[PDB]
Amino acid sequence: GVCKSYKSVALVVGVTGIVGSSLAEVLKLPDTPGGPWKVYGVARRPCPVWLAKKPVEYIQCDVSNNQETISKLSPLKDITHIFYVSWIGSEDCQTNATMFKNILNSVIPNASNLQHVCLQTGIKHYFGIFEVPHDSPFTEDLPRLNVPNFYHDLEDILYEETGKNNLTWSVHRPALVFGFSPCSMMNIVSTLCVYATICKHENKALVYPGSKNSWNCYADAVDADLVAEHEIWAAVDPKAKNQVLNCNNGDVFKWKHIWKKLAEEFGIEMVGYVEGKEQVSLAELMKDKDQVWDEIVKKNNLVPTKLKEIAAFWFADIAFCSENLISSMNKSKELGFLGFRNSMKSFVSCIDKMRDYRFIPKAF
Amino acid sequence: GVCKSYKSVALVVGVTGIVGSSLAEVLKLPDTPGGPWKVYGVARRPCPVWLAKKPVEYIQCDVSNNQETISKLSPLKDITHIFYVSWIGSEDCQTNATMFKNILNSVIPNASNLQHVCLQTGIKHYFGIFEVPHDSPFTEDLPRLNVPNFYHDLEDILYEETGKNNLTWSVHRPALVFGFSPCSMMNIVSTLCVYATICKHENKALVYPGSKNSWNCYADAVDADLVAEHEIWAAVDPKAKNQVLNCNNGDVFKWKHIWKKLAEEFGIEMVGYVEGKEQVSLAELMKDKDQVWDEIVKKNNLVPTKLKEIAAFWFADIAFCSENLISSMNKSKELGFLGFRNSMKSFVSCIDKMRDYRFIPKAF
Ligand SMILES: NC(=O)c1ccc[n+]([C@@H]2O[C@H](COP(=O)([O-])OP(=O)(O)OC[C@H]3O[C@@H](n4cnc5c(N)ncnc54)[C@H](OP(=O)(O)O)[C@@H]3O)[C@@H](O)[C@H]2O)c1
Ligand SMILES: NC(=O)c1ccc[n+]([C@@H]2O[C@H](COP(=O)([O-])OP(=O)(O)OC[C@H]3O[C@@H](n4cnc5c(N)ncnc54)[C@H](OP(=O)(O)O)[C@@H]3O)[C@@H](O)[C@H]2O)c1
Ligand SMILES: O=C(O)COCCOCCO
Ligand SMILES: O=C(O)COCCOCCO
Repeated sequence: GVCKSYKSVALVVGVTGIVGSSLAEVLKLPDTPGGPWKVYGVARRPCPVWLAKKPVEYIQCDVSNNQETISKLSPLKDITHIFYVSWIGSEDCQTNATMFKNILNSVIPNASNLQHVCLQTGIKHYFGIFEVPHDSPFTEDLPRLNVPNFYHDLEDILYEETGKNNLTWSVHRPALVFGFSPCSMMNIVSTLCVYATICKHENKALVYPGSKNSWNCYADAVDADLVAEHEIWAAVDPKAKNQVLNCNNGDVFKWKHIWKKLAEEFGIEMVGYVEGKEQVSLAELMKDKDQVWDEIVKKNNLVPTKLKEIAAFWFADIAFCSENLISSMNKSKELGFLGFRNSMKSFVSCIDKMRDYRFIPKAF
Repeated sequence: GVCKSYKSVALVVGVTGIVGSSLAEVLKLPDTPGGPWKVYGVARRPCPVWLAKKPVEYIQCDVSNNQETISKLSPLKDITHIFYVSWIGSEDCQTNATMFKNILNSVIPNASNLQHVCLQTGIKHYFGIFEVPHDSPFTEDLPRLNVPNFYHDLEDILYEETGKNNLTWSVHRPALVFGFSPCSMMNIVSTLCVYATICKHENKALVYPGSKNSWNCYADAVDADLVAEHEIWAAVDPKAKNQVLNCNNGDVFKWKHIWKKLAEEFGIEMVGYVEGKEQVSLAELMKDKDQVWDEIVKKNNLVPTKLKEIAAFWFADIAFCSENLISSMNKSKELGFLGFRNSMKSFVSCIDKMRDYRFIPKAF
């Protein structure tokens, strides 16, 4: 029969990532703006089984290799929108820049109907890198800090390449992401579910390892599905074009309240913040747990994951010494994007979803 | 000619108040839900000139007097919606309760097409009175505190009288209100504009008198027009009926940032929070300034106001020792109300509006 017709064709670079995996779902929903969408999903690893059960055309490609990327993406003549939702896993400015340049150099000369490039960075734009920050609430008019942030390099490539080629652009700066991918290098919900699961397995309480300040302060986050919706909005709506845009759930929460919910969701005792205690390292608490995780996977018949891949304990340790990082959604709301989530409900939805996918044990 | 036709008829109780004055405007806009609206506006004082220039039918009535209230409101047979946006100016539970009972007892037996009662209370529901608070973000499922809050008494009357008479109800709990009325007993924007104006008049800097914590913490507020919109939404939309609902602008701000903007708006030097200083009383700083204000009114040809009526320095002193009071808008958003304001823009809009109305001097 005949070749299928699509209104829009997405290239999702980082399709196994915390946002890319949500784009793989949201782009294929019937009422999604710009649909019907065809989705090409790029990542470096072989396609996981969980993603092979989705109507996404997977392209295995190391996007840090220019020749390989040209070979794999230059045939894709029908792309209309690029969603760059990847990073190399370190803060190296040049390796990250190379990945994004390779996508653009392979696609721009070959996709005659290309319209738009979405670049995903983050709120680290406002306060620095992990290796003086702005005061908050963070707004998109704040200037770059004088530090070597790879986000700066990615933006500079975006502006140059889109300007030369009459393409529109958007920069998306999500808050901390609440999502479900077990292949992410920075997935807080999965990290905390894994910790809770190990505590439950060992008959131990859910002990909060963080700082006092992070227990009590206001924090914010963004559901991965909302980031997907926001990127799609900017890809399709002329009002959003050529803009830098924050993305968060629209509300605030406290880790104190999340912690209680996490313990309830796993049916275990909570030990909250104890007055006078200093933060301890969750990465250190978990450093010898690789074989315990392997045993838990086997006992619960989970999708097989390596502990350091499903969990990022180092990233929880950063979250638990952070404060004063709230970002503003006013610019997006003023431009007409009114999407939101209840963050407490979002956190629980992500636990539910990871259980459905068999990444984390069911409640017992 | 013929009697005019209206779709809805509002009784705004407290029409000179910080929210009632905004209802007097929003209800008469062409695209307001439930329109066209007829507006009866009730307050105790003689109608101010500023309000007489609006298409509102003013009813001067002391609503604490039952016989008087019956006499003045029982003839109003066409009322469809009540907006109770008043309080007596003290925390006395019985005088406040009497005012609201008198409205209901005068209207319910006489307005055959009455549909709905909107009751405005506030976030003090969650943390106590001015004479242990809940942790935040505050949500509408939080139980009453064991304290004598007149809000409890008002709610109890609302539920009883609406239930007996097959009426719908809503309870609105606004955050700190950003508005323009110079007749309010609690108008923070006007209070701070008056302080700034006195500082400017005396060739003094805009000295922040508050606490460290209130300078740096996250705070929230609500534009009076947004409270009006929210009350009207609940009055007209079946989804919102019989609900307790918070109302805020949807974002957060810091007083540190507001203070800089206030100084810029008045063209004067800012002295922000100074490390190590304790809060001082703005009420004490201003206690002898009544005649200075009279002179400023005369010199700038302002609408004549008494200092203690246009400004509430005591209320600024409470704002400047408050922290941890953020409220959630998730319930309203989940029920479909997506109204919002940028709080920094709202604050400036209120300064602009008070200058337009000649309550506060123009920029010079
Ligand atoms: N996660 C958060 O909470 C968060 C919050 C705010 C902002 N951000 C920012 O969002 C951006 C994207 O990160 P993310 O967290 O969404 O990523 P992520 O969940 O860690 O996913 C990374 C994705 O990039 C792919 N990738 C990495 N190296 C690749 C290569 N050489 N070739 C092809 N694919 C490659 C990965 O696939 P493979 O594993 O196969 O390589 C995976 O699909 C970053 O700038 C990050 O700082 C993240
Ligand atoms: N202002 C805020 O920032 C704020 C924030 C959150 C919640 N709230 C709550 O909102 C509710 C309403 O207060 P508000 O601040 O909107 O009020 P407001 O600005 O102080 O206005 C009070 C109104 O009530 C009228 N009033 C008072 N006593 C009256 C009487 N005996 N007879 C007739 N009218 C009378 C006043 O008219 P006259 O002067 O003529 O008497 C005025 O119109 C209160 O429960 C308050 O705590 C206020
Ligand atoms: O937003 C980004 O640029 C990366 O995520 C930062 C998370 O914020 C620190 C606490 O985890
Ligand atoms: O919300 C209410 O019930 C009354 O206003 C409270 C203002 O909050 C304290 C700091 O000003």
